[PDB]
Amino acid sequence: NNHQIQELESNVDDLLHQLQLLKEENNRKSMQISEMGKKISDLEVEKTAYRETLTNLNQELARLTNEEQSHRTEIFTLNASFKKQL
Amino acid sequence: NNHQIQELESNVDDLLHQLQLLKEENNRKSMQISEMGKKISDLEVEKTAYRETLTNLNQELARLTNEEQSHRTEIFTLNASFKKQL
Repeated sequence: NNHQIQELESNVDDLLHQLQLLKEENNRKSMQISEMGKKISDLEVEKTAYRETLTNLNQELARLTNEEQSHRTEIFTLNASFKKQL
Repeated sequence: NNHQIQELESNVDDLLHQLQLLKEENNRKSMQISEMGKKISDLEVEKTAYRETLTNLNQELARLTNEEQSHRTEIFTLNASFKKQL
């Protein structure tokens, strides 16, 4: 008819626009995925740094409190053993 | 010519295939972005949990070591002050 060519013109125009917009999206998404991949690696090693220091300091803390305790006990035993002789 | 219609047939076929493959990519990427967004939030709060415990235990550790030190000093001062009278 008198419309049959103008039909494809507009259609082709659309496909080629959409495929512009989508190649654009795919690009913005590839970039965001790169940046998020890096953020994940960074957070993972920062989490590991805090965890490993936490567990190391927990061990020292256990060690000290166990000492402060055995020392606190021994000084109470001697101080009662003092007044029982005196 | 005798080629001019078969030309668009194959072309249109391509655009419509590519736009299939790209709508597919955009979908796989939207999903991966969702999962990475969540992983980032999870790692951020796990990092915070380790950091806040680390800083709390560091304070207790400082407190103990300062005590164990003032106690260790005082018991050396008294023990030298002992043998100087005796």
